[PDB]
Amino acid sequence: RTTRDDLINGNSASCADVIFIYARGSTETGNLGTLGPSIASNLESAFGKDGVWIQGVGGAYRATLGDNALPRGTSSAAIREMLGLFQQANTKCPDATLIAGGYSQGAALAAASIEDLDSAIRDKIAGTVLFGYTKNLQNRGRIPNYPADRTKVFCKTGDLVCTGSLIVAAPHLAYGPDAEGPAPEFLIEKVRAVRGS
Repeated sequence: RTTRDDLINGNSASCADVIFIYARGSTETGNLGTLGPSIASNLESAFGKDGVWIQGVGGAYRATLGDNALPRGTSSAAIREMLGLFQQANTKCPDATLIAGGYSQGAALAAASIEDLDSAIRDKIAGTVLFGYTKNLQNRGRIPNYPADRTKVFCKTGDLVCTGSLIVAAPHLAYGPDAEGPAPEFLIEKVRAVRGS
């Protein structure tokens, strides 16, 4: 449901082929946030539970509001944990396709980690959906240093983080819809695009 540690407790003898690494937004609980369980499920329906690893960024990532104002979306300790979860996924299951997603500060974070990832590992993230990208303006809509055709930024109009400020407004929470539709679709579509039938 809201806490998911598939990678962390994952045993490589039994690696999943697809591995999702999600960064929840500010204030939420567990490591999955409000939108994560939705994606996880849509991903699982398409892959069977056995076929995909759902792992949320916990540890040093606190979802602390003030951090939304740190120089690059969040804190160093966050970028770090996410980066380490990428390495860990890569090292634990090398031949596995990776998907990463993020909402709010979670997405501020996901761009930060992917932007300074080892390119080779970064090479294997087939798709990344961001929700209410608090850095949507500053990074000109892309995740700096990721293939643009792999980035799906769900920035609903009316949401002010997408436009250049910390002003949280109503539309910033109108994301449940997309998290059960275009978001996991985009991912399953990108992963099947780099796998089979």
